Amino acid sequence: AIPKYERARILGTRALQISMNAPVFVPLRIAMKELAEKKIPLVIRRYFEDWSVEE
Amino acid sequence: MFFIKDLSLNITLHPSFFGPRMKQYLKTKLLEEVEGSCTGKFGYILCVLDYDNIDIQRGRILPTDGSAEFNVKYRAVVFKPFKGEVVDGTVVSCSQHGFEVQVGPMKVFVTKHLMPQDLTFNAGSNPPSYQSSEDVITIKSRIRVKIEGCISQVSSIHAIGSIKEDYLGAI
Amino acid sequence: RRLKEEENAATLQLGQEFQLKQINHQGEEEELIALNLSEARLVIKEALVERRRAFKRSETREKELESIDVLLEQTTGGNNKDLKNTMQYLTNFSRFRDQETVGAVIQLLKSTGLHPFEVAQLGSLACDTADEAKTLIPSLNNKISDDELERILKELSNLETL
Amino acid sequence: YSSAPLRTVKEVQFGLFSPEEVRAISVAPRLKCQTCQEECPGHFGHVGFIAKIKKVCECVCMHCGKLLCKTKMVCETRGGCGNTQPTIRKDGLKLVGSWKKDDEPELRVLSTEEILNIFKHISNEVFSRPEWPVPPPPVEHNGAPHHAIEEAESLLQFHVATYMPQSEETRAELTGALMRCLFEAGASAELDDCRGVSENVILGQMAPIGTGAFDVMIDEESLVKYM
Amino acid sequence: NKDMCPICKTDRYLSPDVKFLVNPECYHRICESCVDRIFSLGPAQCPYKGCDKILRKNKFKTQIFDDVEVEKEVDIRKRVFNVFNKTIDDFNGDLVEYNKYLEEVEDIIYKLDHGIDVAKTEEKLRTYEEL
Ligand SMILES: [Zn+2]
Ligand SMILES: [Zn+2]
Ligand SMILES: [Zn+2]
Ligand SMILES: [Zn+2]
Repeated sequence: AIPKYERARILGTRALQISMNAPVFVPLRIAMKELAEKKIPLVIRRYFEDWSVEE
Repeated sequence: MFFIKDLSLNITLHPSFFGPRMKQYLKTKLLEEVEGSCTGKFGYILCVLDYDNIDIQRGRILPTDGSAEFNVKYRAVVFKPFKGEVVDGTVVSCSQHGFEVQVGPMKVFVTKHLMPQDLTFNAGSNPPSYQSSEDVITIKSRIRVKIEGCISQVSSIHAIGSIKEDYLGAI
Repeated sequence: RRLKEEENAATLQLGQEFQLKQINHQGEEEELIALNLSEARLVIKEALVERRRAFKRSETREKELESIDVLLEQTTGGNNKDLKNTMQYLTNFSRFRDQETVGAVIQLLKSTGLHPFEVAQLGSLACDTADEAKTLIPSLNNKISDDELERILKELSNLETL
Repeated sequence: YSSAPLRTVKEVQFGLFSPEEVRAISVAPRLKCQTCQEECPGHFGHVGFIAKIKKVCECVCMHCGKLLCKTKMVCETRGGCGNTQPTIRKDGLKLVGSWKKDDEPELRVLSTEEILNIFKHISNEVFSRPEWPVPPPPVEHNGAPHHAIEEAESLLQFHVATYMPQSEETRAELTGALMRCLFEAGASAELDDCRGVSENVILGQMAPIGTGAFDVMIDEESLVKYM
Repeated sequence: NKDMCPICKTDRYLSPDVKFLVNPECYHRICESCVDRIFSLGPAQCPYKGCDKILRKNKFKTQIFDDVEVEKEVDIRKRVFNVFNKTIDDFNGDLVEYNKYLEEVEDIIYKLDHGIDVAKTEEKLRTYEEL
């Protein structure tokens, strides 16, 4: 863990979560809206470096 | 035998719990899934110590499932039976083949061939019991047993007990 | 590069996951923690009361058994049958009730230097003579003299409650 | 449903069966399945290395199994027996050794038993050894002159040789032995890291390309602040 | 009974690793393999014709003196000497009393070995130990 395509997977990953009755903090349209407002609570672990979707 | 063991577990959370309080659900899942479970590698995981200090590492979202996998490290008291160990328990069931002795969360089965020749099965007494000139073994009778063998499955443990050796049997 | 000793309590061959030397979550080497029935009973109940306290924030055998049963139901979830049997078994088979009695027992037996498994048996099984202990616990053979074991057993019965 | 943990294949360690393992793996209707009463994967029961075998025989002495290489025609008795190694040639499905005199050279056939004994005497140690399973349904005692036994062995060897988007994820989206293709991999106990696209495609797991070149974790630091 | 187990007839030539042990109860030679097979599970009758004494597994021990009779005398003497412990000083220099005391102890050991008065001798031995 180093001290401190992605869009497609994040949108699909959160779209599946929303379809499974996950809480919405703002299914593909909802995920896109969350990404626009930076409300997707996931971190991309680039292979490693962890990068928050918000930042 | 009772032990304190440092264990790890892979809990999975449905996306419905991806809220600001998902850590609380992980503690509930850890208690509701581990406590009372019989892991043959570690024995009967009985209780979880330091319930406010469980380590919850960053979760990983599965590709297609959509759930998040969490690696959880916790401290729990685990009961692991070993062959050649001496235990005490209360008989719960009696039958022609043998009787079962309850030791903690485990049951120990004593077959006819593992009992002294003096003891003889008798169904005349209600409930059925094993009678011998010196004493009678039946349900609720305290018995000291020696585990002669254990078959630890993935999620199940069974043992066979013996009372033929000296200083064993009824207390 | 990995491919294919049966466990035996008498030979102190407890397997792979219960070796004498253990590694905790902090990476520090530690001695295997084996608990006698009295010690195990205290550990389980002490954790339960602490867990109950956290939830709220956010004696004769019969009364203690009932008190344990009510506490167990309140502070445990589903599939708790195994723990219910354990607490009932522990309360009806322990030898030391109070923490002070357990503490003295640990201090007494820690000077023997035996394996953690053997000391747990000594505090869990009641014996009258060193011969009974030796046959019930084969691992004690050729490790402790009969005179040393005889005094330990007599002292252990001295601190036994009631 | 299975209680065992669900994992992903991270490595494929090719090797070779030992005779002990084949007997140990074998379960024998035993191949509803009578063995598991099931979902059943298939239970096992109980020619491509001829060039490799010939090379090994030439590279080592055929009496003591000590390393000599092919051109060498003497044990160089260092520990050794001093026998002159033969010239091995492949005829059909058999190996023939020829010794040159000190006047046609002496010729004989190296029996498979002799080759096996020498190989066992040769000094991967775990997964593939020079000395080294009926597929499941889904996939000399008396008389017997040498001529009869040889014919039967040849027939058996010949027979053996002859025998040998439906999800929201996809909706939104829209060098290893296995990668090259295997006998050589097993002989050398080749370890396949399954880091290539071909290996993951074969094993049906997400490849580390495009959307799979990273891992999507879940962060609790942001979750608490989102309410 | 020369170099093999009377029960399983295992010769030393075929199994050189074989060893023998004797239980102080009836001083009957038996190989360790038979001991593990029979007495490991629990106490059982000695496997000799005409012998029915119950002997435990733990009590088995190696034989030191080749003569079996001498082994019995020493072990009995060991038991007696544990109960009977005295020195010349204990009698305050009375050599005659010390010599008489030693003679009585030897008589007790001899009686135990031959079992002439085992019942009375054992009772007397128990009384002194308690006292
Ligand atoms: Zn099957
Ligand atoms: Zn050679
Ligand atoms: Zn024998
Ligand atoms: Zn005998």
